Amino acid sequence: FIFTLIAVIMGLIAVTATAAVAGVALHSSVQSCNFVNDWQKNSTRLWNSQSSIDQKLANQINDLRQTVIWMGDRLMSLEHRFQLQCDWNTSDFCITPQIYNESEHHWDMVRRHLQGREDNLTLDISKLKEQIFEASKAHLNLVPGTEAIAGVADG
Amino acid sequence: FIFTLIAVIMGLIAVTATAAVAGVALHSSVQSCNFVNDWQKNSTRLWNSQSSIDQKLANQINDLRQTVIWMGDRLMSLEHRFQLQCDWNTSDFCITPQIYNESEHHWDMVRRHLQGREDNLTLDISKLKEQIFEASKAHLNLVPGTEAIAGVADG
Amino acid sequence: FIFTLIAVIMGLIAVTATAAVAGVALHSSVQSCNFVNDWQKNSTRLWNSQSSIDQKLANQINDLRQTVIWMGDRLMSLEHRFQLQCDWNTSDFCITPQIYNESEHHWDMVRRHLQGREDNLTLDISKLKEQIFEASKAHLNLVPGTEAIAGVADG
Amino acid sequence: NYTYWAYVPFPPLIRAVTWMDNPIEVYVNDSVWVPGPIDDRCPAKPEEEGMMINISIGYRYPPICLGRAPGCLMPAVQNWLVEVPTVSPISRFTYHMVSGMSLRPRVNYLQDFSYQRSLKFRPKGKPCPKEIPKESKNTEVLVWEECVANSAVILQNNEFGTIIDWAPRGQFYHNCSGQTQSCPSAQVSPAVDSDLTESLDKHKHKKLQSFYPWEWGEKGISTPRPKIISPVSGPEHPELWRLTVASHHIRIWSGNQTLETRDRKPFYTVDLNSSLTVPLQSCVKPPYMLVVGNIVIKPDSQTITCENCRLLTCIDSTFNWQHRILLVRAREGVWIPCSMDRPWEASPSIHILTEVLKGV
Amino acid sequence: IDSTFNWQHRILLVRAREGVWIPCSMDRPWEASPSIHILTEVLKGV
Ligand SMILES: *[C@@H]1O[C@H](CO)[C@@H](O[C@@H]2O[C@H](CO)[C@@H](O[C@@H]3O[C@H](CO[C@H]4O[C@H](CO)[C@@H](O)[C@H](O)[C@@H]4O)[C@@H](O)[C@H](O[C@H]4O[C@H](CO)[C@@H](O)[C@H](O)[C@@H]4O)[C@@H]3O)[C@H](O)[C@H]2NC(C)=O)[C@H](O)[C@H]1NC(C)=O
Ligand SMILES: *[C@@H]1O[C@H](CO[C@@H]2O[C@@H](C)[C@@H](O)[C@@H](O)[C@@H]2O)[C@@H](O[C@@H]2O[C@H](CO)[C@@H](O[C@@H]3O[C@H](CO)[C@@H](O)[C@H](O)[C@@H]3O)[C@H](O)[C@H]2NC(C)=O)[C@H](O)[C@H]1NC(C)=O
Ligand SMILES: *[C@@H]1O[C@H](CO[C@@H]2O[C@@H](C)[C@@H](O)[C@@H](O)[C@@H]2O)[C@@H](O[C@@H]2O[C@H](CO)[C@@H](O[C@@H]3O[C@H](CO)[C@@H](O)[C@H](O)[C@@H]3O)[C@H](O)[C@H]2NC(C)=O)[C@H](O)[C@H]1NC(C)=O
Ligand SMILES: *[C@@H]1O[C@H](CO[C@@H]2O[C@@H](C)[C@@H](O)[C@@H](O)[C@@H]2O)[C@@H](O[C@@H]2O[C@H](CO)[C@@H](O[C@@H]3O[C@H](CO)[C@@H](O)[C@H](O)[C@@H]3O)[C@H](O)[C@H]2NC(C)=O)[C@H](O)[C@H]1NC(C)=O
Ligand SMILES: *[C@@H]1O[C@H](CO)[C@@H](O[C@@H]2O[C@H](CO)[C@@H](O[C@@H]3O[C@H](CO)[C@@H](O)[C@H](O)[C@@H]3O)[C@H](O)[C@H]2NC(C)=O)[C@H](O)[C@H]1NC(C)=O
Ligand SMILES: *[C@@H]1O[C@H](CO)[C@@H](O[C@@H]2O[C@H](CO)[C@@H](O[C@@H]3O[C@H](CO)[C@@H](O)[C@H](O)[C@@H]3O)[C@H](O)[C@H]2NC(C)=O)[C@H](O)[C@H]1NC(C)=O
Ligand SMILES: *[C@@H]1O[C@H](CO)[C@@H](O[C@@H]2O[C@H](CO)[C@@H](O[C@@H]3O[C@H](CO)[C@@H](O)[C@H](O)[C@@H]3O)[C@H](O)[C@H]2NC(C)=O)[C@H](O)[C@H]1NC(C)=O
Ligand SMILES: *[C@@H]1O[C@H](CO)[C@@H](O[C@@H]2O[C@H](CO)[C@@H](O[C@@H]3O[C@H](CO)[C@@H](O)[C@H](O)[C@@H]3O)[C@H](O)[C@H]2NC(C)=O)[C@H](O)[C@H]1NC(C)=O
Ligand SMILES: *[C@@H]1O[C@H](CO)[C@@H](O[C@@H]2O[C@H](CO)[C@@H](O[C@@H]3O[C@H](CO)[C@@H](O)[C@H](O)[C@@H]3O)[C@H](O)[C@H]2NC(C)=O)[C@H](O)[C@H]1NC(C)=O
Ligand SMILES: *[C@@H]1O[C@H](CO)[C@@H](O[C@@H]2O[C@H](CO)[C@@H](O[C@@H]3O[C@H](CO)[C@@H](O)[C@H](O)[C@@H]3O)[C@H](O)[C@H]2NC(C)=O)[C@H](O)[C@H]1NC(C)=O
Ligand SMILES: *[C@@H]1O[C@H](CO)[C@@H](O[C@@H]2O[C@H](CO)[C@@H](O)[C@H](O)[C@H]2NC(C)=O)[C@H](O)[C@H]1NC(C)=O
Ligand SMILES: *[C@@H]1O[C@H](CO)[C@@H](O[C@@H]2O[C@H](CO)[C@@H](O)[C@H](O)[C@H]2NC(C)=O)[C@H](O)[C@H]1NC(C)=O
Ligand SMILES: *[C@@H]1O[C@H](CO)[C@@H](O[C@@H]2O[C@H](CO)[C@@H](O)[C@H](O)[C@H]2NC(C)=O)[C@H](O)[C@H]1NC(C)=O
Ligand SMILES: *[C@@H]1O[C@H](CO)[C@@H](O[C@@H]2O[C@H](CO)[C@@H](O)[C@H](O)[C@H]2NC(C)=O)[C@H](O)[C@H]1NC(C)=O
Ligand SMILES: *[C@@H]1O[C@H](CO)[C@@H](O)[C@H](O)[C@H]1NC(C)=O
Ligand SMILES: *[C@@H]1O[C@H](CO)[C@@H](O)[C@H](O)[C@H]1NC(C)=O
Ligand SMILES: *[C@@H]1O[C@H](CO)[C@@H](O)[C@H](O)[C@H]1NC(C)=O
Ligand SMILES: *[C@@H]1O[C@H](CO)[C@@H](O)[C@H](O)[C@H]1NC(C)=O
Repeated sequence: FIFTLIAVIMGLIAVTATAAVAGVALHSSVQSCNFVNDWQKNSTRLWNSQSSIDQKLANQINDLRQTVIWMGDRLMSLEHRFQLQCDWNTSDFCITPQIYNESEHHWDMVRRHLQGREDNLTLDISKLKEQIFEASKAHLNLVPGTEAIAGVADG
Repeated sequence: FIFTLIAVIMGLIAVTATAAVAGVALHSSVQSCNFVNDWQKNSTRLWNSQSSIDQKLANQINDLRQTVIWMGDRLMSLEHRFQLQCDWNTSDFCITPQIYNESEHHWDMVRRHLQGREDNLTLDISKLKEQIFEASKAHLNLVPGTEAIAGVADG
Repeated sequence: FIFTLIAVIMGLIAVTATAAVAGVALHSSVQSCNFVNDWQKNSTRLWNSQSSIDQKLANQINDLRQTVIWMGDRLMSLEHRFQLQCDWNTSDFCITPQIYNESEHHWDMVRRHLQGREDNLTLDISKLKEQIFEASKAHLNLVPGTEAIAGVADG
Repeated sequence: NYTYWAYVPFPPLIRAVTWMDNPIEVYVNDSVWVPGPIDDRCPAKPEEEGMMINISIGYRYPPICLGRAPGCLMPAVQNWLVEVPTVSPISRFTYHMVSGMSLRPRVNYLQDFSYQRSLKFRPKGKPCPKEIPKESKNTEVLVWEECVANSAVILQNNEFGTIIDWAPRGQFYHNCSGQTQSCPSAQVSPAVDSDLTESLDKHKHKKLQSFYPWEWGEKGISTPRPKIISPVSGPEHPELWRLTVASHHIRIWSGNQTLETRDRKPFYTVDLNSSLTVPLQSCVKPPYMLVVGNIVIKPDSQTITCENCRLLTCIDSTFNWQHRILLVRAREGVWIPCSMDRPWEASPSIHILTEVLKGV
Repeated sequence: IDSTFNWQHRILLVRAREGVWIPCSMDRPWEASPSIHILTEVLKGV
């Protein structure tokens, strides 16, 4: 939960500041998944390249409450990620088979969620996660579509 | 480890009470996998739809022992789930390729395990997990069977 | 993080001592992945067969710092494994598509890493993990090679 | 095109640390004068410090900000005094004082600029001593110990929330109970902000002279532990003072109180002199960072905005208090729609069969 | 619990249970992937 990263291409500061310019367009409208991929690419690399917990700093911690709460969030996030159904061509992040409606989730709610708000005008994550769970079953998505089977079976 | 779930279809009480009727049949004999799927469907949906840890309740915790023990159980379970081999058609829970014997595991032991017992007449989970581990290797199960290969190769 | 394993084929002492003879050859040169598989086989089986946390021993723990540090390392290891690209035929451990160079990583660095060192002559895991992350994308490895596609379309 | 919901576990976003968070770790590089945790190393990426960024984020609970702006806690000098009784007729005490940048209490403008006090939410803990210890030991070593004051000081009381602190604050005063009407009731601070900035090599002298003996109160070598009590109740944050104390040098004083006679009446003089300052460094570690600049907090919309702020990890004496400091952390996973040029697929199995047919 | 509680009843403290193992019956043998299932669909559409 605490790491000293000397030999990495980019630190946390450079990752945050360099991506902020592309984050302006991400807050305004829907981008392509290639745009999203390039925006989170360096952040994902940094959080997959830490070696071990810095023992010199970790053994000095007195109050463990903030660390345990942080670890509970990461454990909960990993449990949910293990259950998600993702497109094969992207591995840095998960693209679910749930179609964006824009009549149920207007962009203002998405923009509020991207800013870290939790008011009643923000996108409701718990409600969204329930819809995605009951639409990403392996018996509805793993088998390719009817047109796809007939598309390649020509020859 | 602590969540406030207001915007969910069902709470923990409704999930537990509604499933108890089907749990009577589950304790008596082997059921089909569709019966098992319908029994755990709402519980799995609930535990995949929490958004974030309630900070108002989390920052008040004084003794962290019970929370850390609970998180250690969750981490151990997630580590074991990552190693399991599961049938492609069911994603809510994992169906292993290990065949139930009933000459080694009588149903009384299974019923005692479902009730939450740990006496010497209960199913031995550590012994069972070793058996499943050394029979679910990717080099023994990933490649379809000889009959399946010959079955589709007719045309 | 604390388990009492009576009903297992091998304990931690037997796993460590029995594998030490094959660990001598592992420290001297590159071995085949089958040799590596047989070396770690019993250790992986033991760490996938624990049933539950021993509550009699867990409720007595006073200082939680060491336990939380151990769980943080386990959680970070699981997060990194979730994004690793592995060969299909080996499931006990992960073989990445990153080719060993031996002009960038001399065997002396690998041997020092296997002994548990962290000096400046040791293999740099953070640097290595960044190379593996940037070369194991799904859009570079999931689709089989050009010769493999042409090597099967003969019939 | 086909737009789908995507989950990004590690976005390059940040969120503000709030008063409802539990305390975080701030590392100082000098363990002689300041308690732990200690880290003497420089930041891992010294060439990344001060990278510019524009920030426009929201919050649910009031963010933790330091500086001179609405919603941020003002810094000011605090003094800690060690009193050693002296068995002599001329000199009654010897003093060892430490001055550093700390959190500023709100001022009672109704009275002679006393501190605004509160008695709500008194915490469990050892009370502050009302009497000077009679057994001095290791005067060269300063011992920091948590202490609960008789009353809390108010650091903020406005539309951004109410922040109170139960750690003691020390000043020089006169008892004035049982005395004639000439006993002054004003509190005196021995060191001011300019004592930490204007000169560092120059010797500093402070002289306090009056007809009444000088008392130090409230006693206790204890650091601020602020907490929000309105509109939400959060935990104490004993690490915020570590950030402000590194923004300036800390000054170390020595001196005494002596008794003489003036106009045939007793006269008490407190002399304090300093020729020593210590520079400090305070840092946070990933996933935590500091945002430094013209930070604006708007509570009506619950928005934090800044143009041309810099991202930092460490605070030292080069810091300029015309800027504010906002504590931030790397954000958790987010959900966002993104569009594709083809429909969602689970596997490339059908894709693979396409090149087999075309290969033939 | 509030003051409407009746002490002719008892209170037992419970928690949601951890994972369990259960025998399960299927109508066809265990499969790892639908790859054979996909190839059958292709040949039946030709
Ligand atoms: C915790 O971290 C803090 C913050 O980094 C450290 O504080 C630094 O402490 C050092 C050493 O005490 C300070 O350096 C001192 O500065 C003075 C001169 O430097 C100025 O002038 C030169 C000349 O151009 C400039 O290059 C420089 O930038 C400064 O403007 C002197 O007091 C000292 O000089 C000593 O060394 C030189 C040799 O280089 C001799 O000629 C002198 O006689 C004398 O011996 C010294 O260089 C530094 O300024 C502090 N940094 C700040 C305030 O930001 C703490 O030391 C550290 N604490 C630990 C590790 O315990
Ligand atoms: C995209 O979303 C729209 C609108 O979604 C609506 O607003 C959201 C914020 C949520 O509250 C949603 O629950 C809510 O529906 C969907 O269109 C909606 O479809 C429903 C279901 O068909 C319509 O309800 C109808 O209502 C009456 C009975 O109450 C009858 O006419 C019907 O039987 C039906 O139930 C609802 O009116 C309709 N809303 C609008 C504005 O048209 C839409 O289905 C969805 N797109 C998808 C799923 O592709
Ligand atoms: C289903 O399980 C039965 C019974 O399992 C037995 O009871 C369990 C509670 C465990 O303790 C098991 O270890 C135990 O075997 C299996 O049948 C058993 O097969 C073994 C191995 O073939 C038989 O052991 C034999 O014993 C002697 C030497 O000791 C020789 O005849 C043989 O060389 C052989 O080792 C055992 O007798 C047999 N038990 C019964 C009651 O038939 C069964 O294999 C299993 N079904 C499977 C795997 O499909
Ligand atoms: C296996 O590794 C070798 C050597 O790797 C070298 O040593 C390691 C410890 C690391 O520090 C590496 O970064 C370092 O390169 C690789 O061979 C090296 O390839 C690079 C890139 O082609 C060569 O750099 C060249 O340098 C100059 C400009 O500086 C120009 O000639 C070229 O433009 C090029 O950049 C480097 O000289 C070369 N080193 C040696 C000893 O040959 C090698 O590529 C790698 N094998 C792979 C990837 O298959
Ligand atoms: C993520 O990190 C990568 C590096 O790992 C960043 O890409 C790098 O961006 C810089 C700045 O644009 C590129 O430099 C460019 O080079 C030439 C001249 O040398 C010219 O095109 C430009 O003037 C610029 O200097 C650099 O090549 C590039 N490196 C790559 C692609 O490997 C990227 O910006 C980071 N992205 C985010 C969102 O943080
Ligand atoms: C899986 O994802 C990969 C990586 O994004 C996709 O490959 C990308 O394919 C697009 C479409 O052809 C390429 O864009 C085009 O490339 C050239 C550049 O000269 C040019 O024709 C166009 O200007 C356009 O940019 C893109 O370069 C390519 N990316 C990489 C890294 O190879 C791939 O198509 C995806 N597979 C699917 C959807 O099945
Ligand atoms: C899991 O939760 C689901 C809902 O998410 C529950 O299914 C629901 O069950 C009720 C009760 O059987 C169904 O109501 C029925 O509707 C009509 C009304 O005319 C009629 O068939 C019955 O009289 C009954 O009222 C409801 O439709 C159904 N919802 C669905 C299928 O979406 C389910 O019972 C829960 N299961 C467990 C094990 O907890
Ligand atoms: C993968 O799992 C799915 C979901 O359980 C399986 O689909 C299910 O297939 C069965 C067998 O055909 C269906 O049951 C039958 O359906 C109709 C209902 O009118 C009728 O012929 C019978 O009374 C019987 O109930 C079931 O409805 C269907 N479920 C869904 C949700 O579509 C699928 O077969 C599995 N794929 C495999 C095993 O390869
Ligand atoms: C990992 O654990 C396995 C057991 O789960 C160990 O394999 C066992 O090794 C012993 C000693 O080589 C084998 O005994 C041998 O059996 C035959 C006669 O039956 C003969 O070759 C020798 O005289 C000897 O008695 C035993 O069969 C074998 N068990 C198996 C294969 O199930 C293995 O050594 C352990 N490896 C490590 C690296 O810890
Ligand atoms: C996936 O991994 C499995 C398990 O390691 C591989 O099966 C192994 O295949 C090799 C090569 O044929 C077998 O070695 C040969 O076996 C017999 C022993 O009498 C003999 O022909 C040779 O002397 C040689 O040793 C090995 O026995 C076999 N292992 C098992 C457990 O069945 C399989 O080839 C791998 N699949 C790939 C790489 O596609
Ligand atoms: C933050 O926003 C400011 C103000 O919009 C940006 O400053 C502008 O930068 C552009 C070039 O990037 C100049 O052409 C403008 O003159 C600047 N000032 C304006 C528009 O008032 C700044 O670039 C942004 N980004 C940072 C600091 O990273
Ligand atoms: C000031 O000195 C007095 C003694 O003259 C200290 O003791 C207080 O005396 C008054 C007057 O008799 C009593 O009402 C108080 O109850 C006494 N206090 C205690 C704790 O015994 C008094 O504490 C001194 N005040 C300060 C602020 O130091
Ligand atoms: C109390 O402190 C004052 C101030 O430090 C002392 O006066 C100093 O005495 C030393 C030693 O002779 C001189 O070098 C300084 O110049 C004096 N300073 C001033 C401002 O006059 C004083 O002696 C101390 N009294 C004691 C210890 O009884
Ligand atoms: C305050 O002044 C006193 C003297 O009045 C200083 O104490 C002397 O310091 C010098 C230089 O280090 C020593 O050589 C002397 O032995 C000290 N004592 C006396 C009696 O002269 C004291 O260091 C000053 N305080 C501070 C904090 O700088
Ligand atoms: C959100 O809550 C506020 C509470 O004042 C209310 O005024 C507002 O209408 C709500 N907005 C919704 C439900 O969209
Ligand atoms: C379980 O242990 C009890 C201990 O009293 C013993 O009587 C009983 O026979 C045991 N049952 C087994 C080993 O199946
Ligand atoms: C490792 O560090 C030591 C420090 O004494 C140095 O002598 C040695 O050359 C270094 N080795 C490297 C960088 O390979
Ligand atoms: C899809 O294309 C339409 C038509 O050009 C465009 O309006 C819409 O924004 C696109 N959807 C995205 C980018 O999510």
